Amino acid sequence: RARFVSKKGNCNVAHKNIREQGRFLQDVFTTLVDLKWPHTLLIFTMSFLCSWLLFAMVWWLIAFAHGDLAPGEGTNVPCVTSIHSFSSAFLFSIEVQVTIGFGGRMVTEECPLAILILIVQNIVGLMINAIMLGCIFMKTAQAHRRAETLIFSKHAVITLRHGRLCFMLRVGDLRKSMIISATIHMQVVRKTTSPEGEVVPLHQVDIPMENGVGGNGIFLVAPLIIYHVIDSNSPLYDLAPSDLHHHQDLEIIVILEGVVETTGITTQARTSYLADEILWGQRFVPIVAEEDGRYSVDYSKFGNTIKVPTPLCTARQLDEDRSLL
Amino acid sequence: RARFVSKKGNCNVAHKNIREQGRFLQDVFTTLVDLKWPHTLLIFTMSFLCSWLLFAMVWWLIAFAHGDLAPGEGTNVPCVTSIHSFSSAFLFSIEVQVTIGFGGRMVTEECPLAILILIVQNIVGLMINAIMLGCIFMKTAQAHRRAETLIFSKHAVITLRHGRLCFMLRVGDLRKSMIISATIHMQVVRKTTSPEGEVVPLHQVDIPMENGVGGNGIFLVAPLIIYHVIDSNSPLYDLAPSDLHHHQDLEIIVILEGVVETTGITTQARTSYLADEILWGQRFVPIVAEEDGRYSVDYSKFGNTIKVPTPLCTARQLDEDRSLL
Amino acid sequence: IPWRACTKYLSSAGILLLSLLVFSQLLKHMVLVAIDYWLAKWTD
Amino acid sequence: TLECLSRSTLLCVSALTVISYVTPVFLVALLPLAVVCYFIQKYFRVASRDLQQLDDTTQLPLLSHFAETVEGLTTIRAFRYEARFQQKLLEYTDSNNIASLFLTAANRWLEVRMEYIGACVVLIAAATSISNSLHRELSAGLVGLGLT
Amino acid sequence: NGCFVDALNVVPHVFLLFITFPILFIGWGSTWLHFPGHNLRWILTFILLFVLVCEIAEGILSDHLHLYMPAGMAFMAAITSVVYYHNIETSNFPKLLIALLIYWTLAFITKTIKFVKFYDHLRFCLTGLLVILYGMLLLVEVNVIRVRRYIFFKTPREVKPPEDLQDLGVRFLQPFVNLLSKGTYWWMNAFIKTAHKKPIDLRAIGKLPIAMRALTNYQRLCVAFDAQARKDGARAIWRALCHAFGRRLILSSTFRILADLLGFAGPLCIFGIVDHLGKNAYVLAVLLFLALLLQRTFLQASYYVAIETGINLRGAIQTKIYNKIMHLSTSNEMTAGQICNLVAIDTNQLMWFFFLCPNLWAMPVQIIVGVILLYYILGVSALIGAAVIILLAPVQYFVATKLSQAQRSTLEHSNERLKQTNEMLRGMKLLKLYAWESIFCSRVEVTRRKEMTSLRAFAVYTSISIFMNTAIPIAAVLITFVGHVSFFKESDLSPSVAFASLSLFHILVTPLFLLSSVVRSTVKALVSVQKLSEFLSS
Ligand SMILES: COc1ccc(Cl)cc1C(=O)NCCc1ccc(S(=O)(=O)NC(=O)NC2CCCCC2)cc1
Ligand SMILES: Nc1ncnc2c1ncn2[C@@H]1O[C@H](COP(=O)(O)OP(=O)(O)OP(O)(O)=S)[C@@H](O)[C@H]1O
Ligand SMILES: Nc1ncnc2c1ncn2[C@@H]1O[C@H](COP(=O)(O)OP(=O)(O)OP(O)(O)=S)[C@@H](O)[C@H]1O
Repeated sequence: RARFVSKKGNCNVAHKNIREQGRFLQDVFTTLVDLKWPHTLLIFTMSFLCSWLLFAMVWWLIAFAHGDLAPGEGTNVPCVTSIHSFSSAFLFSIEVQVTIGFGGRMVTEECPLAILILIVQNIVGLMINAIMLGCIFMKTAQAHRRAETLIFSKHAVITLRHGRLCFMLRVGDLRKSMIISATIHMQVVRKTTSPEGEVVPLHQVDIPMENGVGGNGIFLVAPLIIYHVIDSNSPLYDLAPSDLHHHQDLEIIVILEGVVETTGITTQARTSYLADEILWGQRFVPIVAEEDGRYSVDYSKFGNTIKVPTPLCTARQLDEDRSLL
Repeated sequence: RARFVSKKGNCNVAHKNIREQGRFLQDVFTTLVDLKWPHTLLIFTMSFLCSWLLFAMVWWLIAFAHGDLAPGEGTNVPCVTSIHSFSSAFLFSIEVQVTIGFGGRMVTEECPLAILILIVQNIVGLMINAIMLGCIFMKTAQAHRRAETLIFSKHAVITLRHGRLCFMLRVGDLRKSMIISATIHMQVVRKTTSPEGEVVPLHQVDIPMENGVGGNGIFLVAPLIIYHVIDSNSPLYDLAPSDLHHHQDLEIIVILEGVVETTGITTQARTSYLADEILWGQRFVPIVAEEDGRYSVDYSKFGNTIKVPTPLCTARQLDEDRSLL
Repeated sequence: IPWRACTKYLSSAGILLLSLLVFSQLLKHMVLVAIDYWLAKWTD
Repeated sequence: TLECLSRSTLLCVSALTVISYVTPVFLVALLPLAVVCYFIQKYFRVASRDLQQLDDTTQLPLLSHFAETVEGLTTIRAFRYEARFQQKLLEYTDSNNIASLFLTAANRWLEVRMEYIGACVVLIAAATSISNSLHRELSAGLVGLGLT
Repeated sequence: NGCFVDALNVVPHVFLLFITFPILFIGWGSTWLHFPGHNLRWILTFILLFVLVCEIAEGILSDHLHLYMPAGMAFMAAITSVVYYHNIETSNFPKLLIALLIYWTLAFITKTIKFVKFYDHLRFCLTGLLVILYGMLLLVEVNVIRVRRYIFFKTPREVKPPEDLQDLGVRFLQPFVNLLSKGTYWWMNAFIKTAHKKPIDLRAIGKLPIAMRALTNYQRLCVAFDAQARKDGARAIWRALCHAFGRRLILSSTFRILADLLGFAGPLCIFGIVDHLGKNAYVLAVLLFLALLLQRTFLQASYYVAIETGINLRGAIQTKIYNKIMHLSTSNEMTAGQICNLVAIDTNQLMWFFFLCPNLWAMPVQIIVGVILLYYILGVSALIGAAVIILLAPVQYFVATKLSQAQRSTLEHSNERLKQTNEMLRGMKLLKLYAWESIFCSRVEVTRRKEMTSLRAFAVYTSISIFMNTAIPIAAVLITFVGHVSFFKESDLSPSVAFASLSLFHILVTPLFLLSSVVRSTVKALVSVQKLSEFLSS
């Protein structure tokens, strides 16, 4: 069946019938500078060579037109001294554009048209150099390779803690760099029909992350199983253990938000758990272990699971039995 | 009548009698660099050409003054060798300023005044180049074209959900890029008179966004109708359904805040709903639909609305009837 | 489909007609090319 | 069909041998392109067979449906169920047409691409014949067979 | 200053080729928006391709790099304009159109300067053709801005790209692709590659566009039938179908005739090449390449358009005769079998006749051009040969008819055999309980021999057909070449004449077979439409 947001974190819902009238502007550069380093280097050298060849062609043309390209001694001074063929013209173009200035071929004060072509060449070169420097620096601020490494266990379990049914699901870090003020927005979607005859195709509702006195955030150093307890007030409290495996369509998504240290940007990780993904009555294997002088975390047992002799019943019927016991 | 903040999100309240004594400083550059790309390119080439022509004029003047401009052989060495007219002077200016250095016309060690004019030319050129590079890079950080695309439905509706009156209003995204930790600050303004004889011209009060156990924020993937239920404690609980359409002056504003992903800046969208804009007793059409293998969202039915046979009465009288039924 | 179905189909015919077909086809095509090959020398 | 396949394959082999004997170097240029055809073969059959059978299937319940309407005609005109049955028949004829349409589209695809290659080969053959068989070989009876 | 004007022409192509590469690399590093004049633009671009090939031929004949560089530059310029219009059709912009318009204007100016400097003194025709094509493309761009919001007032009032072929999952997108792929079927690459791996099914297949359904074709056909019956039959239904399916069929037919012309044209340039070398040939070779590819492309587009018109017609008349099945009376077993044959064989006959309709118009012009062309290459002797090949076409038909007769007889026997089998494969236990099975197998084999006897004559006729197929090509050349040189005028037969005659013989043998099947299909379709009219009007 259809999923809401994929496991990798990307969104699945495809948008249809967007007005699309406003998206008719020139946002050309930034999108090109976001590209991969090889593609971005390719387009940068492409822009540079394009401008260089354009102005080399126009300079060869103007030297041909003035007649200074026609080899002749006397009765004239070439607008650009010592210019002979297209090769020397391209050499002059690259000498004046990238601001090396060899000065073997000299532009003279006889032709103001060469003055104009130089005065536009230099400003366009400076503008393209400025954009191609700002964009590559904005690129070198890419820390996206280090982000999105956060991992959740493939399937989440439910258990019986403190006499109440509880949700257990593993999170964790994958690098030395921490994530500041990471908060959990745990939500559940379902096609719901209101008592007023209204049917919604999908209904997001907040299921709380059960921490201390309050708080929507957590602290991530070691893999910490997020601990929620479904009660009679919780929206998930009504389902059954035998109907979730095959038929029902329930997506439980978690949205872990937090700002990375070095860059300061606020990233997040979204993941879904379907009705066929989640299972019943199990327990994770303890990861942390008292090593020689530290705490050793084994990620091989991260997704491992052991059987637990826990009663299997619906949360509504379990609450009724708690009222009876 | 007068509105508080316009639909587009801009503010309507015009400020009068500002002290304005402090705003007498030179914040010149940043405001020029914020301008449109064509206007900004125009002012950049304008600054460059202005400096170039200024120093070309001063160099022609100094070459004229030393007498080196007077064509003569012997008894002197020109402060700048091979200088003839204003054209070659401007060529020398653009050769030394933008640091190409052709070297056909050579400044000599005979005149220290040319040394001084060069030593100020180069530093002023470097400073103007540095500001005109930093500013264009600060400009290329413009992601404002992608922001503020968030859309709300033109008019909001009220319905009867779970036996209580409720407020329904659509929000939504318009691009692939998400918005992190978007929170809703829903407020209402009204000219209020306290029991102590105090009359306020406008009174902002927080009307809650009804989510799970807590939380002031939401999660935006698909268009999610914000769901609030007015109770006897809510400030909006006292109005009547027949007096809102024409006479009363009630502005209900929503402020949706959130940080975009790629840039990391915290943007927001503010919108108002007047007394004549909001209507009574209706229901939105379900947007999401189970497509081939995904969820299809149709934005044509975004603002569409269907009639619902719901009772029409005031919220105070509705609560009294609930006490009676 | 493998060559086994066609192999059985043609082996039901027998060795008598298999070669009589294949070599005759080869010779017909060789004649059809050789006529034009000789016409090429005919031309000049 | 067996006779036609044999004649076609032997005529093709004969034509390749002719255009090879006419211009030797042209031979070495034609083996690349022919290998291209190999890749065009596989991708074709594994679909051309498939679509084919699909056509057959969309032909079978359609006709049968027709017959069912003819016999129990009085019952269907009595129940006033004519609308739903017309809907079903539009559905069936659409399912037939999509198959019989994709099949002709795929045949056109294979045709056009094989033809583009068959034109590339004559281009290369003529380009080699005009130079090799005239500038150096100076033999005119060759180019005729190759071009034809 | 010829080289000066040549460089002035080289400049704008460089300008466009340099502006395109950043945007092309951004685009290279699912809604199709079409603009007015898209098909016209692609047609004009292909004509530009042809004229640039001609300019390259001129530059080769002249040689001086700077004297033929403009053609090689305009080649890449037109290719990059194609890439630009692809990038604009995939994502619309009001600015890339202006970027193309500027280049069009500059190229027009340069060509005008060339024309003036030539008038003050082969090049003339090519320059004029380029001028005209660039001007028409400029007019197309002006139409686009007049229709778009490029420079027009605030908003463009855009078209809201068509949801007919771009809405909820559809896989067969023929009407909604680039007019080059509408010819070369490039959109099938993805389908066929995915099909190689995953087995196709109706869930993996698309859904038919709104342009071709039961409802659409039924609507057009019933509108034509209404407009024809309000003015009041077999001729009526015929003219109704004709006026209802209209432009598509004649479009296919004219594609077909143009392809036939170019196909008759190929061998003549072969002849010219053969002449030139024995006594201006590279140009003829590249022209042959171009003409081959274009002729075959047009032939294939013709086939497809005809097939699609036929499929439309089948769907239409099928749903129509089903609509008639609702209102018929109960007084009218045999009628049920006749109805289901009216859908299983009569409708297929109608549709296959509509397949072969444009071939019936394009065959006569093909044989006429063939005979007149071969006459001017071989003289009077050609006529004699032109008879022999033509004489195979009626004979073929006769042969075909015999086949049909034989078929009928055979079918009869076959049916009876099946009956004598259906018993044995049902009384299986009864049969084997007393081993009377061999006694019935003897009877079954008795039927089989009669069936075998019919098959001999059928296969004899098949053999005669296959024999004539490759005998008439040999006999034509035999009785023509022997009857030309050693009979009539002893004229020296250059290799060009003989090989052009050979090519034309094959190019004429291929269509000849199809005329017989076309005649049979046409008469059978006429009978089937008379039957459909008799039924549909009871
Ligand atoms: C044998 O070619 C020709 C050569 C020359 C000429 Cl002047 C005409 C034809 C010719 O054939 N006349 C056009 C009409 C026609 C009929 C069949 C074919 S087809 O290619 O054999 N078949 C398909 O495309 N699709 C079939 C169509 C039937 C449903 C199943 C898919 C192609 C075209
Ligand atoms: N040892 C590990 N170290 C780091 N990341 C891991 C490790 N094992 C799994 N992961 C990732 O974190 C997620 C945890 O899921 P698992 O516990 O591995 O269950 P799983 O069924 O084995 O999933 P797999 O290994 O991808 S088939 C997986 O999606 C992995 O991509
Ligand atoms: N299909 C759509 N896609 C994207 N944005 C839309 C779409 N329709 C409307 N919007 C915008 O989001 C807001 C939603 O209001 P609507 O549902 O369109 O009510 P409305 O009375 O039709 O307002 P309009 O269309 O501007 S006259 C509008 O202000 C539009 O600017």
